[PDB]
Amino acid sequence: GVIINVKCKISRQCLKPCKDAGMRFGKCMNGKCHCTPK
Repeated sequence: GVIINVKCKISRQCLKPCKDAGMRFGKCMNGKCHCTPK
């Protein structure tokens, strides 16, 4: 999946730009934003 090395203080901060790009999921994991494609 498309994992971004952005500090996920919260999953919503990752998912917002991810689902807008084409990531149906966006979960904060180990410090990275795990954005699974739409």
